[PDB]
Amino acid sequence: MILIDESEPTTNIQIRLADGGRLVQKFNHSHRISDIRLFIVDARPAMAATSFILMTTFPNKELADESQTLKEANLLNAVIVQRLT
Amino acid sequence: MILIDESEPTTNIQIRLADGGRLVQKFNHSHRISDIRLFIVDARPAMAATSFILMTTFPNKELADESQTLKEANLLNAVIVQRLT
Amino acid sequence: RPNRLIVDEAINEDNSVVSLSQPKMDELQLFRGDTVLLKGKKRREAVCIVLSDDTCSDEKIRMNRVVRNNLRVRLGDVISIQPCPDVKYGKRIHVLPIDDTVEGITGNLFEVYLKPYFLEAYRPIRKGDIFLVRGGMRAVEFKVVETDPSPYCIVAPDTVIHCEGEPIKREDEEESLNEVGYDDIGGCRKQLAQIKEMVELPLRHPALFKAIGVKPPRGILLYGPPGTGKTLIARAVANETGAFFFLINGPEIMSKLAGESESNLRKAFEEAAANAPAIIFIDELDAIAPKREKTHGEVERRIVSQLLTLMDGLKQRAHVIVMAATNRPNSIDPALRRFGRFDREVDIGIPDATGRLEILQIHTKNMKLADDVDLEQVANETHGHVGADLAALCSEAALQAIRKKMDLIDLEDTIDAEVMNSLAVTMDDFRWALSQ
Amino acid sequence: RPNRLIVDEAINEDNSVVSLSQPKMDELQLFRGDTVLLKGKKRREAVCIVLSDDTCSDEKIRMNRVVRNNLRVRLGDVISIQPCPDVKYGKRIHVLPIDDTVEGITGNLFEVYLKPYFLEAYRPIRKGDIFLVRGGMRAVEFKVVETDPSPYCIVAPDTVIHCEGEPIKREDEEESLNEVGYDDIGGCRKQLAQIKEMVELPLRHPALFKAIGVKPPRGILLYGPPGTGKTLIARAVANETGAFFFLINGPEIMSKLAGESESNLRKAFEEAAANAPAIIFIDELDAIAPKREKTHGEVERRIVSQLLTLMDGLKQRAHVIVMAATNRPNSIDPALRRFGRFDREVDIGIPDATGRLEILQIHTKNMKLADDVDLEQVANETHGHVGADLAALCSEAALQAIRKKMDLIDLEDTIDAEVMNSLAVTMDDFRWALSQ
Amino acid sequence: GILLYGPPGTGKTLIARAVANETGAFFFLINGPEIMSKLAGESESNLRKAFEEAAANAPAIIFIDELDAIAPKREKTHGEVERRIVSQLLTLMDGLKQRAHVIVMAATNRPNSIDPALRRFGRFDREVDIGIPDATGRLEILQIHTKNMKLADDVDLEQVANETHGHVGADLAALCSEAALQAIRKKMDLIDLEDTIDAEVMNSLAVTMDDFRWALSQ
Ligand SMILES: Nc1ncnc2c1ncn2[C@@H]1O[C@H](COP(=O)(O)OP(=O)(O)O)[C@@H](O)[C@H]1O
Ligand SMILES: Nc1ncnc2c1ncn2[C@@H]1O[C@H](COP(=O)(O)OP(=O)(O)O)[C@@H](O)[C@H]1O
Ligand SMILES: Nc1ncnc2c1ncn2[C@@H]1O[C@H](COP(=O)(O)OP(=O)(O)O)[C@@H](O)[C@H]1O
Repeated sequence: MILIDESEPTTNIQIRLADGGRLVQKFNHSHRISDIRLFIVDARPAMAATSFILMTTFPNKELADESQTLKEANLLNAVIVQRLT
Repeated sequence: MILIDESEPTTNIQIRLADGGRLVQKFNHSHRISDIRLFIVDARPAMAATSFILMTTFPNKELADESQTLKEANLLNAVIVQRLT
Repeated sequence: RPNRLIVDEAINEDNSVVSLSQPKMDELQLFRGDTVLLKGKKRREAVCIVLSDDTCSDEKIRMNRVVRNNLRVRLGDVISIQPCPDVKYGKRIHVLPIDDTVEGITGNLFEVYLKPYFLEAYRPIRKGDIFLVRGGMRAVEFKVVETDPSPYCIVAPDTVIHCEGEPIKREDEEESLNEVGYDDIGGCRKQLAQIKEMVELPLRHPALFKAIGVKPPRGILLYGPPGTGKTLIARAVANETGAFFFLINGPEIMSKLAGESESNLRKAFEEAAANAPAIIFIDELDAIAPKREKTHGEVERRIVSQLLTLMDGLKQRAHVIVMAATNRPNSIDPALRRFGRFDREVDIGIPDATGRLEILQIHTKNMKLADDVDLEQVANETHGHVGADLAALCSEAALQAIRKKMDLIDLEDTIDAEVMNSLAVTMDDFRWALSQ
Repeated sequence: RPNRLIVDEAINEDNSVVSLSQPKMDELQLFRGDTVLLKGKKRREAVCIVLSDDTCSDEKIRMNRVVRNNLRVRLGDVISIQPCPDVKYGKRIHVLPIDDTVEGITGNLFEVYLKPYFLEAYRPIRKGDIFLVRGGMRAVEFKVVETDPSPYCIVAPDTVIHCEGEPIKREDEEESLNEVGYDDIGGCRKQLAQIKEMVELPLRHPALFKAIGVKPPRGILLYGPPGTGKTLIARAVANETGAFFFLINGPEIMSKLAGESESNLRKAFEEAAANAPAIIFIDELDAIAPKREKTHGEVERRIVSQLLTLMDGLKQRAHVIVMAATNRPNSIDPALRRFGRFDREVDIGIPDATGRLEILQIHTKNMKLADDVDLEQVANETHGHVGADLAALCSEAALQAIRKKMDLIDLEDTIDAEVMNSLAVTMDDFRWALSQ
Repeated sequence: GILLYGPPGTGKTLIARAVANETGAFFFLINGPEIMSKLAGESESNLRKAFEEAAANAPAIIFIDELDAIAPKREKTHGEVERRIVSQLLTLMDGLKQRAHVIVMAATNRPNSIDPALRRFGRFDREVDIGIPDATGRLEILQIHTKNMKLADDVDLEQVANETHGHVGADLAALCSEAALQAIRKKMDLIDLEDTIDAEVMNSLAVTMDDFRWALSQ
């Protein structure tokens, strides 16, 4: 469902889901943050409807511009936290 | 005669030939310095036999380990000088 | 062998965060923002958030004292790190304040400390952790008594945070965070670094000086004007290295009867040597051993002699370092600056504008500052000022804040020893203080 | 435009190399080691090798004075750069020495200077270039009279280099490289930078102070111990900024009859003002205007008064800056530090160990050093030393080298005023000098 | 009586101790400050006990370290018990004839720092100047203080000799000590990590010229 070009630089992302300490982990690369969102919906269909945002911690930063690339948003090898809204 | 993966990072190399102010310029990428040699022989068939070495100037540095990559040998976007031997 | 790192000073002031080099995290396969499990001495563990630091050595980990305490380790010790992938959002945690940090605090602990501290921060905690929360011009310590997913979890927005009354006693090995550390010293980077070098081997590896016959420094003379933080440095170096600290106050010694002075000097060195590795700090050395001519007494000259003797009577001496503070080199007797004595000097100068800023942050850590408060500006208008001046400034600012609110409070009755958490010190308070 | 850059000081000591920022070369599409064509003032061009420099501003190009001279420009001016893809290995070049640089030199010129200078270096040259070759404790200038592929080429191993007879005369606009420049000053980075700021607008953009009513500095007081290079700095700043330079030597003035002193001060300021923009340098200010009490004469007091008057008599002054050197601030009359006068002070201190090294390289540029010569070592054993000491050291070292060879030379006859090029100064020469 | 003069750290104590050991004589140290630190009366009692014990165990050397602490220039004393101590010293020395064969050595910074009555005729009548060491001396001292260290091959003591002109023996010993401790610190991070041999591996450790440079610029 997520397509990874094996010849491009790649990275892992760890998602902390609100819904319990659900820890999902996934290879991405020059994907957008919006790709993390679709991966999340893909892995937890129930969230398709639910309203949530993605952020990093320490400090809290809301990933507001989902069109940015993991590289641009400095999210290589990062933990992304799902916050309900 | 030289193959460039256009999906990979790329660079241009200017080769100053000893055989007169021969200025050859060619694209490469993660090619070895030995690929510059191959390209030189390819472009000047007459030199298949002739004995020569490749170096940078200021300071003079002989590129002795031809197995190194343009990136490793810090030769991105460099002028390489052919010195007869 | 790759997961073992050397403990180093924090740059990130958040007690939850430890820092690794970019390369090291690569090597260990740790996510930026990951929860990590630290293993220390005495079978202690801590859970923390890991972040990268560009200036951190590849073999070092940066952590705040809070975490060093929890792991029962000190700067230069060795811990092990490992990812914590199983860590769950906690259902409920139970915390209690340490008694000695909450005397006089008549507030709502949850509403005033815990709620803001944990709110949306995603802090990991482990049972038996002591953490620190600042606020209301005080800093309270709490112990984690229970976590629902035991023994560690993340305090998520849905985690129920319980106190449930009755401050607890401080155990023996649990050092107060109110103790002086390098964290409480601003604007001495260079000198603090020298002193740390001098003292490292003698205080942290004392067994060495039984194995070899090289002489470490014995006496260090800290020089500079009053209020520059010489006492602070000595106290901090002791605490951080886990050495015993013995204070000798010049005036206190000189206040004694002829003979009880000399007896007090002796008892100081004896007690030090008994509890080594140890630091003896002699505050106001010039009170005891002034310029050879400035003494007029005969018992006065006996005291100085007694001090020289005591210095000479220190070999490795179970590993005792003597530190002493004075205004200027030439204020004291040139014989203490002899060889087997105060043969090392360090100048604690007036702080610069950067230093002034560090000091101002140190002395405001527990205050609520309004958004209009600059600090870098206060730094710039205080050129002559030394640490003690800046601390007084913050103190005067805060007391002015309190007076302004005191008429208002007396009228609609007198919450008094409480609303000090809602109170904020404003730039207007600092200006008031800056012109006094 | 992107091809326009601001001229800046060289880091790379090789006269053929100019430096750009990494980003700028990217932008301009220039190869590392490419031959580039520089365009200056007065329709002058230069050809150089371009290299990247990490510390170079994106809008600046770093070049040595040699190339600045060839382009008739000064630090801060604007040049244009462009690649030179057509440049050919030259068949033959013709060079001649400038007369004033070769007085006394009775050598081969080709074998001693040109051959080693060009050998396997691939230097680009342009007709009408003056270049500099160092050696034999001299530095000789040559003019390029003809290049076979005209007007520029690369001197390749097969390029025939002609220098057939008859040193040429120096044209008017051709400044000698024997003139003092910033490249002759070591270990003053910080202070030299301040002085350059102060002087930039008044000396390089004088028309400004006719367009506005803001006051530039008038008087700059350089202080520090003898031999620290204060005269050197003032001379250099003048040369580099193209300003007129007028020296007033304290002792020289005071050596004159009462009245011929005051007449000489006056003539100095008049001549400066006449030739502005100009720098007046007052060497040994304390000889002329000592502490108000230290004067005992009556003509002495008249001279200091005359100096104050002359300072005050400098309004917009066209654009005249007065620089003066003294040992200490307190050695001179405080009325000189009044506002309209010497209101700017700069401390030229003792150099550190890095500075000492720069000075040692500066004073060895024209010597042949053996491989065993470690300047960093000589740096480390010369802690007290100031520039003038280090220059004397190199001079003593070189003269010792020469004495060692002098017995050998007298015997198998006396080449004498030659063979000084084959001679090499050895670490043993420096040790000898270091203990004298 | 032999009076050894020279700046602190020149090895006056060392000389006296060595002469005792080498000649097989009994050695008794009297430290100026130690004596002056005592109660009025316990000073004079301590001087007496020193000469008695020397004479009892002769042939013997009594070394008086920091003589100027006990017997300073006649005017520099202000006390009355202070003047009694100096007198007590004159008495004891003049009371040593050929004695049981007891020689008295004392160290001080300068001739003029002490009471001229001590440079008397039956007392400190021989003076010997222990000056600042030269470059050759500096080298001997550096070898003495390195005898038990492993030096790397790149260590040039003659070099360290040459950059330490002002230095006295005590300075050079501190230099070697600082060099060695730096060697140890450099290796201490490495050792803590791959566990802490600690009070060992100090034999495989070598002090390098880089260690001395570090020390020479401190
Ligand atoms: N460098 C400093 N950093 C932080 N606080 C300082 C500093 N210098 C002084 N202070 C503050 O002022 C107080 C007085 O300093 P103290 O240790 O008594 O210094 P000193 O012994 O030089 O007088 C300190 O306890 C501290 O609160
Ligand atoms: N910073 C320096 N860099 C290079 N050479 C120096 C430096 N300082 C001094 N010298 C050398 O020593 C000489 C003495 O310096 P001088 O200009 O007379 O200084 P001052 O005017 O302070 O006495 C100079 O002419 C120069 O050759
Ligand atoms: N000439 C020397 N040779 C060797 N070590 C010396 C010498 N001079 C001084 N030292 C060192 O300095 C230390 C302190 O000197 P010390 O014996 O107290 O001399 P002084 O009594 O003149 O101060 C000595 O124990 C020794 O380690």
